[PDB]
Amino acid sequence: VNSFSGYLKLTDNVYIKNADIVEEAKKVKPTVVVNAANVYLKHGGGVAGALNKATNNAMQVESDDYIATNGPLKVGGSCVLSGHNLAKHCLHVVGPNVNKGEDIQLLKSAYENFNQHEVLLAPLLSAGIFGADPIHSLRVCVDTVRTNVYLAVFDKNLYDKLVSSFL
Ligand SMILES: O[C@@]1(CNc2ncnc3[nH]ccc23)CCCSC1
Ligand SMILES: [Cl-]
Repeated sequence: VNSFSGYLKLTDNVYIKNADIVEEAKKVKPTVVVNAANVYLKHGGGVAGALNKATNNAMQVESDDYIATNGPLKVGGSCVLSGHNLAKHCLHVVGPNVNKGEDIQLLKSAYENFNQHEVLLAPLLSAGIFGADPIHSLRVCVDTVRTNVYLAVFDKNLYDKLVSSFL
């Protein structure tokens, strides 16, 4: 039993809710919140921009030190950093950005990072400003993640379509 509330159950381990991931994380304080990161951990917009703003830019400061030490992530890769005031940990995961021409096949590799964590609060990878089809992202999530994932979908209209079209 966990403290996630109000989700629809899609499978044994995948759940979904119309919610602002920032407001969700502040309420639940999950062990792991997933950020929709880029390889430079530059959290300018989208989910990343919103999560960073909620940390008062502390996420960005920590991320800049991480990059200065380690260099960029790989597309499909991840790193674990602090969750600041939102969660214990933030798993920064880089899905392919279609608007940069990145290979959508890497979306499965991106979701594989979730399997290293027993429970996660997460957005749909490569959705929104990363330009992939969110129905596809949900399919890849369900077919790749085996740990317990609670998906927050900000847009109510998109949330309704994801449920009604789910196979
Ligand atoms: O959910 C999205 C990604 N974007 C966000 N998700 C959750 N919380 C958020 N807060 C700010 C942005 C944001 C992908 C599925 C279709 S709708 C957009
Ligand atoms: Cl977005």
